[PDB]
Amino acid sequence: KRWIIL
Amino acid sequence: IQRTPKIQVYSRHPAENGKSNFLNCYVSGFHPSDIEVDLLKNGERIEKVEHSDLSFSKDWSFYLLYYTEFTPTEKDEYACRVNHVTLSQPKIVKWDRDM
Amino acid sequence: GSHSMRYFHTSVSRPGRGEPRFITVGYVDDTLFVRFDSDAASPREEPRAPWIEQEGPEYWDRETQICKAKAQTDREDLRTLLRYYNQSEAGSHTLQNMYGCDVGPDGRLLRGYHQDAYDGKDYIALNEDLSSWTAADTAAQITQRKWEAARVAEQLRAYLEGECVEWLRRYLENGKETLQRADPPKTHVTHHPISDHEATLRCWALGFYPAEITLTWQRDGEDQTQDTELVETRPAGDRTFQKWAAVVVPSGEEQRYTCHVQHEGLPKPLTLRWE
Repeated sequence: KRWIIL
Repeated sequence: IQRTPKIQVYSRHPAENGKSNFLNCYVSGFHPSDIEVDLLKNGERIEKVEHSDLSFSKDWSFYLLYYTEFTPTEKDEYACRVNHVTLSQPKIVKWDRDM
Repeated sequence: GSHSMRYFHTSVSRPGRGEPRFITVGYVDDTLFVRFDSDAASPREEPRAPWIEQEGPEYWDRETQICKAKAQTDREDLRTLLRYYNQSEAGSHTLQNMYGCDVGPDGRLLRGYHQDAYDGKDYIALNEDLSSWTAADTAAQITQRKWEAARVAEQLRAYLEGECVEWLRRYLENGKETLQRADPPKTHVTHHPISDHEATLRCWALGFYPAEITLTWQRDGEDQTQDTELVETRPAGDRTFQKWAAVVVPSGEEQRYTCHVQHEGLPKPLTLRWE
């Protein structure tokens, strides 16, 4: 699963 | 920065005349990403060519794999034609079954 | 042994042609498992390995949303880097992103990764403590100030230490058959006569996994690094890798040369001679 910036 | 691609044209499995195989052209360590790659049969651009998804190494240099299903024969000659911005003219790498 | 998860991202602006091209891939060890291309008609994150296909719709829905989201941030970021470097709109530029985690045999996090490159050079990288940044220039230092204020490092540290490692261990388990298993290289030595007086010896390692391997030629137990043609490890096209090492030798002196092969799949290092 990926990370996404805020 | 700009780097010139390294080129390898090989077969997935050992060359067997008259047996179905895969012709691979591995282009690596180049920058920028824009590159033109062609497979050639007897000097003719191979028509059904697939490629890997764009990826890069630790040094941000890109690598791609262009492949096609081909049946090696003794007479037929195969090569890979790569065009990059770091190249004054499209580089051609002939296929050697021993490499 | 140790395993790794990596996500690779590349955005390239296309002045005149249109909006920037976005391509991303996911790797578990040396196994590609996901991909996204903005060139698609109705782009979605798609499975490139069998064990990732198990995941449900909400997974592929969330992933595709993230990939689309990243592409848009890359547009915003590309424009920003133009103003930072006072570059022209006429020129095409590349933005490259990688983040991942490495785990040990115990499934514990060794280190976490997050790096960005602009036009092929390092821009800003997250340090190993997951609480500091390394900036390449004054432009990256401008970004460093913003990201510190926005706590991006704390964002990443939470993900790297947690959700990264968990899901990696899940993927590792789900595809344990292929992922954990290491394929030893099929090895042989070939002979290629250059002239009447000289011949070429090529040492082959075929169909091995992962890519990590070592091929060396030795002359009378002595190392021949200077006079060894060592090609880069290449993908066979079926998630396996190929590599060869070649030496030129005088005719009749093949017995002097030995090829040494060290791979993970092998119980012990191999020593080969032309037969």
